[PDB]
Amino acid sequence: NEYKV
Amino acid sequence: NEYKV
Amino acid sequence: DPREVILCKDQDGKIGLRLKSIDNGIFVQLVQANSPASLVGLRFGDQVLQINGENCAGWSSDKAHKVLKQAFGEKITMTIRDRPFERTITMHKDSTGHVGFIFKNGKITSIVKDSSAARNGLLTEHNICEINGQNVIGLKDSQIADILSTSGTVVTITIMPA
Amino acid sequence: MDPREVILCKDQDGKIGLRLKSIDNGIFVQLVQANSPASLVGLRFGDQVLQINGENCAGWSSDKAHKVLKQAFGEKITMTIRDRPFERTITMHKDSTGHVGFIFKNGKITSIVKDSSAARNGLLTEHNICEINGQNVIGLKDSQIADILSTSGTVVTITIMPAF
Repeated sequence: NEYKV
Repeated sequence: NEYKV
Repeated sequence: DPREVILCKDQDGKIGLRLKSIDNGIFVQLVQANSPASLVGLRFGDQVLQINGENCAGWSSDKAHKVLKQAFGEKITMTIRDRPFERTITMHKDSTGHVGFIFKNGKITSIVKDSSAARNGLLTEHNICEINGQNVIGLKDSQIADILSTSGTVVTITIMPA
Repeated sequence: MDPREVILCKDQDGKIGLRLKSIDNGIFVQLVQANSPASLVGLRFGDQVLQINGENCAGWSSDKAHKVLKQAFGEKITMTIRDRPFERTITMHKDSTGHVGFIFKNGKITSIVKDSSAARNGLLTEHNICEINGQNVIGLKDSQIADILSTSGTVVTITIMPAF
């Protein structure tokens, strides 16, 4: 999973 | 051709 | 300028330090908490110039680790150049709480269009080292996101190329 | 440390004397033509371009960045620049035989000589040489670089950047 911040 | 300095 | 530290071997003979060869230098790759390495303030990305009066230039990872193991006595001296590849970038959260980048395994992978990260020239293929001065190396991605969410509207991140 | 603004005028062919390169989803200066508008405002190899006419360069290809410059309306172009973000400075001292202890080719450091000043200072390979004692060496032949080093006093200060 990638994290969009 | 290279240069040792 | 570089700085000098003196480490004292623990009980096993270890110091809580992992090194990596990059461009014929030696860099700190992992520092375990409450170690002789953490007691002298070593951090991810620090450059090791000398160990016990030997220059580290051209050493392999493998060599550097052997040297540390076989070092005589209990005191190891090092000269360190503090994180030579570190850069700091300051961003500002938008009204959705976002600064504008995507990351995976502690590494920035995409920059979001029209964001503070875009405006400020944040780069990909960079590891996230600190957020508002708080070390995040070796944290889970969820923990990194958690820290970002409770920093302010002004978020300063320290990064270095991977 | 903060970005600066530059304002430049394009020639007839819409050119300002600049080649750009996409690196890590940023845009970086790669070639600055002699005596061009780009040269005049101090743009240099390794400077990062954050905006062109107020538009973010993030994620642009080099082809896109050049197209933006060429198609920009009017003569005047504004850019927002972060000065060589990857630059570092190393100072070395020549030893008793006049050597600092590295080998280079094509303006790039390829080896560090054992137990030299370069070694002591942790000079890295795979790094481009940008300046030597305030002399820009970007675009010089290796012989002229070797000559700058040769004629140098004992103290040799270089600025370098990773080859990226």
